[PDB]
Amino acid sequence: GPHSLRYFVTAVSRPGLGEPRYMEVGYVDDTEFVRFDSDAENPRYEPRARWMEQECPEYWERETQKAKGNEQSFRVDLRTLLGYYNQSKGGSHTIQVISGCEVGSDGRLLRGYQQYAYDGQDYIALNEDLKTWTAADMAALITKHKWEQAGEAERLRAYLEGTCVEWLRRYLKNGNATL
Amino acid sequence: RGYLYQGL
Amino acid sequence: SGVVQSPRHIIKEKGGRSVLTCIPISGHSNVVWYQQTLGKELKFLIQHYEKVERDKGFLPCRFSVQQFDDYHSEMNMSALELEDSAMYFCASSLRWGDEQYFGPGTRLTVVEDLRNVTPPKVSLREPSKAEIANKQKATLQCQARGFFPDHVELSWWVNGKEVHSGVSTDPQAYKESNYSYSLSSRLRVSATFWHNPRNHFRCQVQFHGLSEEDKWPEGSPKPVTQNISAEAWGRAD
Repeated sequence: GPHSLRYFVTAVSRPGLGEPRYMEVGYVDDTEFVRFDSDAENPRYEPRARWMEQECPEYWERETQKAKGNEQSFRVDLRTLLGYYNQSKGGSHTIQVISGCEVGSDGRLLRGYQQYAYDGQDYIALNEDLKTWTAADMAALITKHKWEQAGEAERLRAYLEGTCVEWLRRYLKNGNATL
Repeated sequence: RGYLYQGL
Repeated sequence: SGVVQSPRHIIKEKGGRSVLTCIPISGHSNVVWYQQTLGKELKFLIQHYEKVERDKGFLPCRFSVQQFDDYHSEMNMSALELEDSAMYFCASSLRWGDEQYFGPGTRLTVVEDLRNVTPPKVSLREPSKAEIANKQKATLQCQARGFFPDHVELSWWVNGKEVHSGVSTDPQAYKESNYSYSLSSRLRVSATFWHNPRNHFRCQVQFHGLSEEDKWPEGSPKPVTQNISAEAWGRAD
């Protein structure tokens, strides 16, 4: 798998000090190219490589709208996990997600993955077949049942096969052509 | 592009 | 309750256009289209939350969908290709992440030529005497063949009442030629039942053919949607 595109999503919670620090970083192959940070003065999806600076100016608004959308949902997930596990209603916690699609030289998908982690301990993950989940504890079975009912598997696998590989083609062309 | 997560 | 999908069966000439409509559950704001090809896994097309697109997946640039102000959504299909012939499901969760309710599904078949559409011919075969005698359990053979495309639902009708017990309908239609398919189903019946001459066994094959709107040139009867059946009476000795 020569080329891979991953996204690291982090929602560190700190209570009493305001709202959770939420941030997304993406690494084309193994080099960061875009980054989002909640603890910036006017948060915005920003490029972190020169070839990404040459991207569309409406692309950034599309991704920023989505980034702020995930910040809202992950704010509820941090609250929901405390209900699932009966944890302290106050105390720091961290949800992290590693989404990516690693493709081979031929452009076909070699492996697609998405892995949820809570305080460093694995929570849930999408299987190699891109149709089933493997829950890690009692509460992730509750989440697995929700995504099974909602049909989240069909959506995620469609992103990993189609959307993620297609945009890896676009990112790879931008980077190598000028770098 | 990046995924649009819906809550868990 | 229940979600509504229409039309449930349409045949479109390659390079044509058609629309697929879907009525979500009353109050449901989230709607999503899934495409299922023949045998392969469910493909995610696109989803709409509250009249606005939320996430796009495999929906090609040719297909265009949009949610209306009464929350129902239509799928506009343009410049249809032969690879597009598949099943399109419409699921409507109340909100995003909530449990979704799927639909009956629309059967779209893109054909290379509309002239090649032809209704089946159903023929019913009585059981062999060697089988009823040596086995005491008879089987009725129903052969629907010579149709195109594969838009058939075969059902058995003993004594005028549809049955699902003892039927062994083929899983998929076996395409004999490029423009001619065939199906078969066998019905297990006890030899005493088949030997009662007062019993009526009829195999019925339903064909979803050309829509009325689709024009048809003369020289042959239009292959409109229709169910034709070969019947056979019970016989003794």
